[PDB]
Amino acid sequence: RSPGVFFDSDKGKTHSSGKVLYNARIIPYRGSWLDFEFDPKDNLFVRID
Amino acid sequence: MARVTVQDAVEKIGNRFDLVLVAARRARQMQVGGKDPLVPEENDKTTVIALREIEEGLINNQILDVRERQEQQE
Amino acid sequence: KSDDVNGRTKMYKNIVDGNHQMEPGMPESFNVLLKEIRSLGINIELED
Amino acid sequence: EFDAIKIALASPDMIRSWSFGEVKKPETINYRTFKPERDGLFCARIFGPVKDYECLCGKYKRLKHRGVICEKCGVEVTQTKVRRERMGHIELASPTAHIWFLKSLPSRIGLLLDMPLRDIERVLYFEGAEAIQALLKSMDLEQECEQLREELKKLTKRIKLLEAFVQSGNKPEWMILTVLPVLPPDLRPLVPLDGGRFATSDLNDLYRRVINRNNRLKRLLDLAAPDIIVRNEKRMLQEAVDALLDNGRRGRAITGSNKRPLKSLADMIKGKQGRFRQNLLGKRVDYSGRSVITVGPYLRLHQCGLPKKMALELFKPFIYGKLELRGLATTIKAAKKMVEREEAVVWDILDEVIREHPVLLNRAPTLHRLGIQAFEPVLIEGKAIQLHPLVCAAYNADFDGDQMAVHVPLTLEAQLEARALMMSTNNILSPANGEPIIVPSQDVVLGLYYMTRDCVNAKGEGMVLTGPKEAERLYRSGLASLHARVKVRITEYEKDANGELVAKTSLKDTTVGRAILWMIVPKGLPYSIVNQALGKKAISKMLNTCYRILGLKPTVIFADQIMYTGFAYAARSGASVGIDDMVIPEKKHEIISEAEAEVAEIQEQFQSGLVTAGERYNKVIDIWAAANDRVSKAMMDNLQTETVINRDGQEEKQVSFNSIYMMADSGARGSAAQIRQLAGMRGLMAKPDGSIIETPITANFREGLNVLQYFISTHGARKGLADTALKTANSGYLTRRLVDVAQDLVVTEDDCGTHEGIMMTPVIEGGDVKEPLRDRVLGRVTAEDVLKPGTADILVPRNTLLHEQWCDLLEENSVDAVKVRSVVSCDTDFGVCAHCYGRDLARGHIINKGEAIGVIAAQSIGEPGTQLTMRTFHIGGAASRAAAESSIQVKNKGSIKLSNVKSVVNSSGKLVITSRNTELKLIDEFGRTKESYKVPYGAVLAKGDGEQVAGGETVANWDPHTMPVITEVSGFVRFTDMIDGQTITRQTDELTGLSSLVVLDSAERTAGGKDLRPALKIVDAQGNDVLIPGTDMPAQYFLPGKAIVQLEDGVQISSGDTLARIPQESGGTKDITGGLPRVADLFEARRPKEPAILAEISGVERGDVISDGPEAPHDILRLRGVHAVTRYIVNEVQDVYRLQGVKINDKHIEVIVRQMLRKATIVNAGSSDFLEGEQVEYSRVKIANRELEANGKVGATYSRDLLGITKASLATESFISAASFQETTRVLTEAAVAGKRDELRGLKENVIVGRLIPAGTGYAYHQDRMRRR
RNA sequence: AUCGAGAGG
DNA sequence: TCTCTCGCTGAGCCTCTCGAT
DNA sequence: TCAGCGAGAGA
Ligand SMILES: O=c1ccn([C@@H]2O[C@H](COP(=O)(O)OP(=O)(O)OP(=O)(O)O)[C@@H](O)[C@H]2O)c(=O)[nH]1
Ligand SMILES: [Mg+2]
Ligand SMILES: [Zn+2]
Ligand SMILES: [Zn+2]
Repeated sequence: RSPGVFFDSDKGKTHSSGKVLYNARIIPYRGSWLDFEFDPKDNLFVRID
Repeated sequence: MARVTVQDAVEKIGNRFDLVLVAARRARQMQVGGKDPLVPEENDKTTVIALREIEEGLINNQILDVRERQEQQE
Repeated sequence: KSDDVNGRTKMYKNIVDGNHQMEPGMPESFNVLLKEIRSLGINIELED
Repeated sequence: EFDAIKIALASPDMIRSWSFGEVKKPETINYRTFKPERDGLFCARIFGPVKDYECLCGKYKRLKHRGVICEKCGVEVTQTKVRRERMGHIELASPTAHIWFLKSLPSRIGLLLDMPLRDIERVLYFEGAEAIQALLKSMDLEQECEQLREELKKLTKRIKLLEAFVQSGNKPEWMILTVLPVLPPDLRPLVPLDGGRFATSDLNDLYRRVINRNNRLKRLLDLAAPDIIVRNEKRMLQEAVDALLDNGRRGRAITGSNKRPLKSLADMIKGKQGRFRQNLLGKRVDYSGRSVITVGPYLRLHQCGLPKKMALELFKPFIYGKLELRGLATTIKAAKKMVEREEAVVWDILDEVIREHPVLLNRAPTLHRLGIQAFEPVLIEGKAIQLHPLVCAAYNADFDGDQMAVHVPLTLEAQLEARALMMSTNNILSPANGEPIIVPSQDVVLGLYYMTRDCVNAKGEGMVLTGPKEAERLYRSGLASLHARVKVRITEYEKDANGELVAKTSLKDTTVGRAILWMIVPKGLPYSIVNQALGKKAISKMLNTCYRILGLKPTVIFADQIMYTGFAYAARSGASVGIDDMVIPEKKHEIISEAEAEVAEIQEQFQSGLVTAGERYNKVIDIWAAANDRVSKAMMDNLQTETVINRDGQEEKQVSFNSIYMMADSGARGSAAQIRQLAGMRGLMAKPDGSIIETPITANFREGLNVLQYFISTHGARKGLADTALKTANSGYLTRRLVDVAQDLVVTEDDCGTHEGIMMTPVIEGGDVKEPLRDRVLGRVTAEDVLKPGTADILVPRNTLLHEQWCDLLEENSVDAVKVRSVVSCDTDFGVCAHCYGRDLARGHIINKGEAIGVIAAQSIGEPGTQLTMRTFHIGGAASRAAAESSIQVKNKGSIKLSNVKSVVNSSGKLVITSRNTELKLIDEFGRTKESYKVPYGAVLAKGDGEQVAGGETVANWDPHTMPVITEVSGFVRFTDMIDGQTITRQTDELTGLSSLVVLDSAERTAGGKDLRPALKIVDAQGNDVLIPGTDMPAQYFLPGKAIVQLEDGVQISSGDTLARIPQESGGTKDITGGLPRVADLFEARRPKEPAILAEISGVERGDVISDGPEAPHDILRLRGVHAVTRYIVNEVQDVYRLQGVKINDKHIEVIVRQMLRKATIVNAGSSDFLEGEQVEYSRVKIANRELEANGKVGATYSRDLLGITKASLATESFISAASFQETTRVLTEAAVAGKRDELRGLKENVIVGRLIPAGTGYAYHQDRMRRR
């Protein structure tokens, strides 16, 4: 997969509610990962590595 | 006949799993002991002579136990 | 046929001598399993 | 010399007693010299001498000096093998906690002490173990137990664990390690290498690190280091002890040279590569070989051909012994040399040796019992094993380079075992069902029906013959054709006379080929078995009839003769496949054009906003499936009928002799799908997940595909290969779980004496009886009241086994249903009795004593899944989607019948179904139930109940794409709980004729709108609530997600008028890989997550339904007994398995079901020692109750439990089986804590330790041992 | 004996 | 009393070749 | 990685 920003979804299988949980990932050629994802509570969450 | 199928051999005993009769005592006493086969050998290896004997009807658990008792006395 | 040290030799000698009789024992794999479990700190043994 | 295995915790004194050597200080391994360094991990004083009968110091090296200690080093002289036994210990300066007890389970230390796991975790890692040891020593078990009883869930768990400590005798302080044992040296070998350096195992370095840290703690504390520094490396020592045993549980697993985690002690037990599943449940055996397989069709059913080069190696000891016997050799070495030199005497001796020893042949996947069989060997010249053609279908063995493995039995009993139970002549019928396994296929059938098929105006037609011999002479001479219609005087024997054969001779109109075929059938069978074109089914039925009527030896002879004749006449047939053989019709393009017009109209409809996307998808897929079925039918008709020949100058039609049509009609190889794809449309392909509706591939394999069609087709190929290679694992896992859960039960008794049983009734699916009553109770003993439909007169007595003649007697009087006793409702202990199980399907009579039913049942259930998964790519990935039926038409005339129906009458007067589980049963005039149908919600019935219906009439009509909602009462509609943007969405189409409201899904709904539940409530014209007939509450319908409503508020609606339509999920490509997870869920008893409500207490009756929905097995059990849940599970599993077409008998599923439910919860203690609600084994409860009733006391009262196969197998009396199954750490630590005992009762318990299993021929020995005690 | 990579059934 | 994050368990069988530690 | 299950979290 090429370095850059990619927007994905869990297709509703993450939780029994079924709501789609969209997220974004910044993949570098060299470095550390970085993710923005949601929760069924509708809040941002940043994950590093 | 007897080399191919043992259905007639097990009909006399009535239990397929009761092959301990054929092997553990008859074939062993033929192979190791001095016991002589009853039916003619026909160049057959042992364990097929015994199966033929049970198929015709000379060997069964009661008969072997009785014979063992006979050699128990002296 | 495998994993027993004495059974292999005894059965080989018996087959050579024409006697088709086996005297099975306990496989070495059970012994090594027991030894390593005993090493782990859990007492396991055979009672009679 | 032993009878049980005792497992418990190890006290430090016991560990100190185990060690033969003093201590382990020095951390060293070797390389001071080639002799091992003193006191090292490989030492001499501690773990014994390294050289046999020779000491390391070298003072004495003679066995006459054995039993003496050494002087220079002090190492006693003993056989080097003792290095595999001795042990040693390491003394830790600070006590270290065992990770197994603190982690990997509900913490044992965390249940001894009330505070949670995090507190203990932070205490141990100094964020000390001595404090935990002091606390564990501080408590007194009896006082705290009495307290906990005084307050009285978690408390019950704590009190049961405390009582476990009290009874078992394990002091809690032994949980914290003070002395650490070491493995024997040869258990962790220092394997020599070609180069100078020596390879080192993972365990040695872990032990070395632990010794390093411990010795660092030893010297540092001696030097009175400051308290700040002394505490730091105690954590490091704890981490090192963690790494040594069960590494990786505490995080950041230690890595060696490369980036691979090290292998710890607990990794030598669990997992695929552990001692349980790599060296105890499966071994590598001597006296064996492996090679490729060829056909060799010159053999008999009990023979296999093997190379001389294999035999000369397999049978070496026998050759040595007989060479010594003949006097040719004087020692073993001379005979050995004679064997390498390969003289002629060696070949003669080998020919004499292998005369009657059978050999066992097995393929690589041993799916079921027939995967290994014993054959009589014949020496051949070559390098490949020759295997009988008829046996292959059992092995699933082809000749595309497939291989096989051969073993040789050694002892006398092994030879008899192979001859009587393993030989291929005995395995005529499969253990899974009554049908035989050795069925002629491929070329044999190809020859056979060609012999039996007739032609019009052949050469020699209209001739009278003496018998079959004249027919053979005429055919071989060339005076008559093989297909000529002639009259033959044939004689037939029948056994209708009592125990005798009587003959009858008659002139019969047959064909020549049938006359020749008549010459090989055995005496005592009717002619009509060969007076017809013999397909695969006819030949299989003929073999089954021969087995039923005559016996076994005639069946073997008949099978061999059939194979020979089929091969010979298939060869003489000269039938070939050609490009001109495949024919294409002219209706194909017409029906493709009309289907394209229909799908274009559907696309136009979707372009307008009247319909959604999923409904259009379903409609298109249904249209194309219908078109594919139509083209297949038209092409097959054209291939079948179109053959015209003239007789005496006048035209006539006949069944075609086309090669392709013969190949298809035969059933030898091929189906209708392959032929239709060769001469129609290739169809619709299916992706690995679902179906695709891209385009119709309107091109044959005769006329080539273009690029786009081939690119589309590649999807199905990828799907099939991926499905095979990635679902074989799921199938194998299911099979292993079934085997490990149902390994224990064996036949133990003849007749328990019970009376109850389950009621077998015929099953039909919409007009075609899949299983008639005959095979439902074929081989099952009757339970009660099997009397004929004549009052007070009994057709058959009680407790008798139903043979074929008995089944014919039942069919003649047309018995409806019969109650038969089954395995689940048996009163025997630790097993099943012979009568309740019934007839064993492999042998043909009642089951004997000592046959392992459970393994047979598990293999029978497990084989079809993996086999049909592997056979997925054969079809080519085409979608196995059948068009859903919109309506129902009765096949035969009869009275109508509605069962469990709640319905309303709309304006049209048609009965509108308003119940979820409405069923339609078709009943003849006499009263027998003929056909059964399932009526979905919303169907309308044209003819009212109670009116006779003629054949071909329409009963119901409904739309399967959408599931409507129907109005119970008439009134005005009022919208309720509808807010745009919160619970519903509103849009107005530009020009489509409709403006509709779509209900928002619960997933998409905002947080505020969850509290409000959308619903439609019917109201009166004045605004009041409508009154349902005989109901306290008004009418309101709860619209779920994805609902569509075209209605507006304040609109009067007629009774039985649809309001909202819910589109249905597609769920296409119904396949074995699509259905197996349902079987796994069923056998695991997973929760439906939307359970249906059942009335717990009658007052409504017990077991009734309150709100419709999926029924959980637990509720069905606890409300209706074991019989209802057995019926439910068996029916559901058979429903899943029936679509694929595989046949599995019900008794295997019944055995599995009985195996799941073994535990019980006691509601009243009674006079027994069991307390309150506890999960205990049912048999122990039964003996306890029987004993209490014997002693004049009060018994206990209990309720069943239902457990999944994984949970049931993991929770058994024996702990060795549970450990060897999976989750080794949990089971082992729980057994150590509880101090359990193993009696070695099951199969793996004896297999692991190497004894005679308590089944088959070992049952007698086990019974003798039991009787001695 | 491992690890990695292929290959066959 | 109960609906939700977080952790640990499992994931078919047999065979052949090479290199590199 | 997907798919389930049990103990622990608040709400
Ligand atoms: O991953 C696999 C692949 C193959 N096999 C074993 O090989 C068989 C499939 O591989 P084959 O090629 O030998 O059988 P086939 O007759 O169905 O294929 P064609 O000749 O039509 O091309 C399977 O039935 C199985 O016994 C496996 O057990 N696992
Ligand atoms: Mg093959
Ligand atoms: Zn010495
Ligand atoms: Zn019974």
